[PDB]
Amino acid sequence: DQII
Amino acid sequence: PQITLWKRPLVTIKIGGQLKEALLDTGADDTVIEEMSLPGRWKPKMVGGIGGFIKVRQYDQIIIEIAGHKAIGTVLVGPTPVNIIGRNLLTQIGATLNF
Amino acid sequence: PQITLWKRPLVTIKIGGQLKEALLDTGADDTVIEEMSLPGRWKPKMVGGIGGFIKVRQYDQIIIEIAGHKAIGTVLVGPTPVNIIGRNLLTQIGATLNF
Ligand SMILES: [Cl-]
Ligand SMILES: [Cl-]
Ligand SMILES: [Cl-]
Ligand SMILES: [Cl-]
Ligand code: NA
Repeated sequence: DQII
Repeated sequence: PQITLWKRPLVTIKIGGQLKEALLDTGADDTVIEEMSLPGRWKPKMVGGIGGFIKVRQYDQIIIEIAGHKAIGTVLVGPTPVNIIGRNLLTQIGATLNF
Repeated sequence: PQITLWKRPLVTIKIGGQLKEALLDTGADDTVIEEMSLPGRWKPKMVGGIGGFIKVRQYDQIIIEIAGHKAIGTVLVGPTPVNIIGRNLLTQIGATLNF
């Protein structure tokens, strides 16, 4: 997962 | 509402009966909140951001209000710089990006 | 367009004569692109988010085309895991969040  | 992006898109959320500030973040798959107490069991997750990966606690089926809109879904708890509302809950409140 | 948030909001950009894919990111103050060359002067910067900080090169007054809309602004170049279009350029193409 990507949190940006 | 229509939220322009000249300032950070910060809104008030309510989780566990408490008000917090959070960022509406279309770049985030998931919702990540600062350390707090949530009910239930949690599962492990790692999530990646611009500086690398962090470990978080995944809590499912959490009741959360976002700018007055009710949602029930997954909340990750861990060391985030800012509370982030990601796409898993932005879709529940019917948010779109428009240009 | 109206972009729903069921999946990552990825668009094609043109920057420095190159086509790239990038994420429309309301949670980012700044625009951060993977390593590439850009013309003119630059200065070093640290930018942070989940996982910590990365060092980047800051180039000002760079023209980009974002899903066919031209904008000018600051672009940060460095080891970001994802190309991100942040608020500094989202405003210029008239992007809003709507719910
Ligand atoms: Cl606004
Ligand atoms: Cl805007
Ligand atoms: Cl170009
Ligand atoms: Cl220089
Ligand atoms: Na320049």
